[PDB]
Amino acid sequence: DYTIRLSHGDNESNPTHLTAVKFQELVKEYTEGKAEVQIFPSNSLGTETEVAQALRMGSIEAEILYTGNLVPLAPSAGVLMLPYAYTSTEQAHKAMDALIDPLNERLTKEAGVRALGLMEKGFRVLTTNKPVTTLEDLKGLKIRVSPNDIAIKTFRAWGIEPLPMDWAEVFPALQQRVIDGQENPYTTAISSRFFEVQSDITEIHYMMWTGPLLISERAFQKYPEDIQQALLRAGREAVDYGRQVSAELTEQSKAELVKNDMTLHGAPKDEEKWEAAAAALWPEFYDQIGGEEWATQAIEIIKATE
Repeated sequence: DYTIRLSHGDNESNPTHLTAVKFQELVKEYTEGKAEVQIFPSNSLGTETEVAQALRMGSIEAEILYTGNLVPLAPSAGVLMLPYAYTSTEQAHKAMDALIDPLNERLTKEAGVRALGLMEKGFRVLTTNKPVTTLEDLKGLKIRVSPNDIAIKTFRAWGIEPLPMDWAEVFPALQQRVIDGQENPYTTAISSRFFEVQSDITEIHYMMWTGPLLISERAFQKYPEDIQQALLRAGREAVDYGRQVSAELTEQSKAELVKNDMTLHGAPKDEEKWEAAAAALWPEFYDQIGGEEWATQAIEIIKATE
């Protein structure tokens, strides 16, 4: 009856894909069979941003993508990236799910997309070749960030100029000992084998990997309310499920990094200092994330849930 092409940029063992499959099987269920989802993983249909454009005009019906690749089309989505907005996944879940509706009011006007669910795949934790348990421990460290304003300004707010570098340079830079550490999820430190070149991990909470499960707003509207309400449900559940898949993969990654001789210090002893420094930056991001009216509303909602 109806066919949903769903794009994403990861391989099939990723919680992203697993999330996709759940959405697939769940869609088949609530529409009895009137709707089928086909998954196109691993960037088969293009880049995450290109594909986002495909959704605008209806070419491709769905995708899971990193919030950062959506922002260029839909700035309002950038409120999902405010530094230190959440300190835990559970808290984050609650705050985002409160954002979805009003956020969707802006996603549709800006990019002809609607979020069926907001995914997250863990915090960008700090790795180092020495323990960092307080702000002062950051001093003198060369930490690479990806070339974005939020990462760059946050680390600066914390007393060090981070090194904006390309992903591909990060490992070699570590191995050659020409930088001191970096920040990514626990999963990356495993996949990238960062334990061969790093000794410590501190669980800062300035950033998570977030990404909407988007439906095209055209494809969505074309559908009979029977189809719509089913996709709305399958999506929230596929994400709740994927969120849980990620958590598990994270506990597993952790237990393994430790088996590979890394020390996991949990949060910073003086975390409220990191949070404070990061949170004061917020008004400096309003313009790149949809404007002060939306940013502040977004902030109002997030904090209320907290």
